[PDB]
Amino acid sequence: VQLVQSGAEVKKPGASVKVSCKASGYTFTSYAIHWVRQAPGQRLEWMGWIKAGNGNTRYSQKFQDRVTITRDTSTTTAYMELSSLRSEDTAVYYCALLTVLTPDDAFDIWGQGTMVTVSSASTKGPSVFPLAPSSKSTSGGTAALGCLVKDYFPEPVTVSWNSGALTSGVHTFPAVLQSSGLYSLSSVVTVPSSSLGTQTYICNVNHKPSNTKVDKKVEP
Amino acid sequence: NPDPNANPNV
Amino acid sequence: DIVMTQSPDSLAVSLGERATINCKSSQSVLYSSNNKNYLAWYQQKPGQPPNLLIYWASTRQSGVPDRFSGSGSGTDFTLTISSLQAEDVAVYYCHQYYSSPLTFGGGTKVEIKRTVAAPSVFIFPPSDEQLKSGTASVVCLLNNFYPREAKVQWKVDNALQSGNSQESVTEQDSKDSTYSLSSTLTLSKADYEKHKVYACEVTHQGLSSPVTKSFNRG
Repeated sequence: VQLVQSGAEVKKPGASVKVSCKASGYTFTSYAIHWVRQAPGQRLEWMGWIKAGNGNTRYSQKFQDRVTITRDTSTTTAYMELSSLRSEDTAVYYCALLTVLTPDDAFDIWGQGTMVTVSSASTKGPSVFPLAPSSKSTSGGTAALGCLVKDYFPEPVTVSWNSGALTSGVHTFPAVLQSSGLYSLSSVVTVPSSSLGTQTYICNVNHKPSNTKVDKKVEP
Repeated sequence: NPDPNANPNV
Repeated sequence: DIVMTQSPDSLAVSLGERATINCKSSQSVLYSSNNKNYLAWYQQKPGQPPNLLIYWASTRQSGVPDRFSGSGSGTDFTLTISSLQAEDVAVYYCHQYYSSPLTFGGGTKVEIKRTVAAPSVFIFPPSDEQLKSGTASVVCLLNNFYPREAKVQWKVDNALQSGNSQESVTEQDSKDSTYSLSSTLTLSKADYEKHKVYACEVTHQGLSSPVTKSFNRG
């Protein structure tokens, strides 16, 4: 019972964006998929729904002119196209099965979200540098190590460790904005210091807007 | 009173 | 437009204490013929999508722990966490599905009130790979501290710096309720070569004086 959205994108003012929502794990044609957006600091904001079966749509009055929701029943996928993009349109765009409350079933499922940035600035993939453990990165039997993801645009980058197997001790910091206009963030994990010689520690860095998938081993 | 078309999944 | 208003905007309580969030809808959410309130509550941890907690004003969704309960009818609604656990840190939204357009409240941020914890300070010299590109980032790390207020100062050759660092603070930890902060000093390669001592000085309530971490570029 899952919804999987396409990756984050950057567009030029006046251009269009086309987000997608792939569904699986349930009867696709039985329910309606909504589109909600979360701007930075603003409350969640409903845009419209589409009936997955027959394709009928209703749109919020704020987005009547510029939104179009569609669906392809064969691939189990819904789409949301927003045209004439403006600065206010920088937000995370979710698709969700909002409160499916039927006599037979009751569930609620959201896609992970698609960050859309409206800017004339160019996409740029990050450089991935190691933050190596050392004598100045240890305290009381643990060692701190991480990755520095510098100089990318737009947000976001995702950082995992050892492909998701290492999660304890992990802190991924919010991105900082540099005067250049490019973003930068750090991801750090604290691990046992005794076993730095036998264990392997890899940052997995994903920046979909620039098709960047990087695996950086971090060694002393 | 409630609008059945507000959310068709209810 | 049913305007959903929540009170308060921020709530802070100790671990285990009762927490209550109030939602007021601008018109009635009750359909008297079926006696149902068209109102739901969502939880949103940072970096995740919202999570449905309560629907029909008071019906809890399977999977949601028992300590979450909803009540109220008409235009006044309450979400109660009878015993706040660390992972309950999040923003909580009420939501009405009574009228089009669907609307959400402005969210209520719930925070934990925690004992003081001094930070663990670490510093990282720039990797050699980054210096090939002519730039040098010096990263200072303050791990797992409380309260969130912390001051970081950079020193190069014992000289206080200004204008060349940036900071970032995590969300509150779901497990121990602490924060973490990373400060990054960025310099050109040449400027970094010009100096020997790079130091990070941290001031926090759990420390009786500032702490300094430093390395020599060699």
